[PDB]
Amino acid sequence: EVQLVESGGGLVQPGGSLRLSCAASGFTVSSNYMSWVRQAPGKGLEWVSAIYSGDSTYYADSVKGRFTISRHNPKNTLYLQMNSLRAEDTAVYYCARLVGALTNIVVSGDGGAFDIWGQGTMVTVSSASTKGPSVFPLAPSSKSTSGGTAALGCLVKDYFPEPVTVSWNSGALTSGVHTFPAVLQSSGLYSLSSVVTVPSSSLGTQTYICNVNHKPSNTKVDKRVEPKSC
Amino acid sequence: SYELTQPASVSGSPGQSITISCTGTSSDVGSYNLVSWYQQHPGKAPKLMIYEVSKRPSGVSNRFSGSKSGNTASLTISGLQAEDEVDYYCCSYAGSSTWVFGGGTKLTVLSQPKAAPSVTLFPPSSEELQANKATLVCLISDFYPGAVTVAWKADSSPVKAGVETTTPSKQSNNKYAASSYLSLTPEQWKSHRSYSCQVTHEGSTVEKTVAPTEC
Amino acid sequence: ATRFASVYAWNRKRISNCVADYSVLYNSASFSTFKCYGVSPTKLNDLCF
Repeated sequence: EVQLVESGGGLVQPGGSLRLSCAASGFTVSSNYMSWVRQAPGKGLEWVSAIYSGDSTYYADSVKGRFTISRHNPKNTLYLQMNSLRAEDTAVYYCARLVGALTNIVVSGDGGAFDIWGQGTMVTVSSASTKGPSVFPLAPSSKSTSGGTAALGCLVKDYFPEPVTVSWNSGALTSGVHTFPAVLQSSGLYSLSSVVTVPSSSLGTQTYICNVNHKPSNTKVDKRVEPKSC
Repeated sequence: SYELTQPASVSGSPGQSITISCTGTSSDVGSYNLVSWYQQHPGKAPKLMIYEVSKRPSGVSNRFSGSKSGNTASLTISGLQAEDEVDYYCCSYAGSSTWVFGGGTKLTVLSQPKAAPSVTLFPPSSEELQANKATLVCLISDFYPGAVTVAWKADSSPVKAGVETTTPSKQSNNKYAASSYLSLTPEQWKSHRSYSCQVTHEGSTVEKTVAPTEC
Repeated sequence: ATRFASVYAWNRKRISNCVADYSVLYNSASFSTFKCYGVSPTKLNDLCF
């Protein structure tokens, strides 16, 4: 029940704004923790969002006049009206926790223990428009059938911008699923993969549905993965 | 924009002790204390293992520790296992309840069994040819140590135009991943005879040879 | 913490080998009745129980 859930994801264009949200469940945000860690894979990170309510002088000398945010305690949800979003802010944030000093966890000590996070949202600020992903069913081959374990999937290719989420059989296939991250093309396009190692006897008899979802473009494709039936 | 010095590449044998540091200045030597060390399997939110440097986390194996003096450091990671090949950071103060920390020490655990890279090569689908596109999907999984260079052989010809390979990403079984793509046209796909994807993993080579659709 | 026992089957807890305090009792919850028989609340940290 107690969980931080990110919501309010959509497409942002240069000159526009969007209202993000981190909703706590179980514990009310009136007397709880919220730390907005901004992560870019491979490099260092930064904690930026300075909103501890009461509205006094506490800010960081890097985002002056850019990140504006409000407080709503009783609703157990916080909204992030991140105005003037720059195109160089491609990162998935996480609202998290900390530890102070008051209660039984610390009677003598300092604190500072981020311990409960969210799952993040996928918001891309791109000058160009969003494009629907192209799903190409990668069919099993003769070697996969004769090898005992068949490899099949559906390549998501030439979609801009991110993201694309691939699920199998609407959650009815979990064993062997492995998702290969998107590639950065020279032209800026993306291509990811999702391969599940299935029994070779289930080819044709068991239907293989891959659900490809792209939220900013609002496209859902339920692609069928079929064997090579010439 | 604010970034402090850490030793990025650290490695140690299992059962040994390694030291992790993160740099500060003279405005941080008199009498403060705020240092909590991180732990990240790459690609997801961190994990807490060490905080309150010389005291007790609630539920944590007591094989890890920290030690504190002058300009002489330790996050003392001892009793190394196969699951310690993870990213690390610290925390620190910046004055008036402000904050800063270091640049991501990455630990690599040696003395692990080397596994051959499992390579699967997928030719483009029939409707992809109908879409006037061709993509050679090479997928390399379960390889360690992760030093792989994806090579393409279009009828024993090294082709580098249109080759895009991902960075090595950690997998579930203490190994890394790779997904390479060669983007060609259907005219160039059905002109050549065969297509082979090869990798050079610690000298070992695993090749997958596919052919265009017969019908 | 989460739940306590009844009065006829009174819940017993053993505490030793740690530091105790009374001023830390006014943070997690505000109490209603607090009577230390024979002992003043101000001196408790000054004796070693």
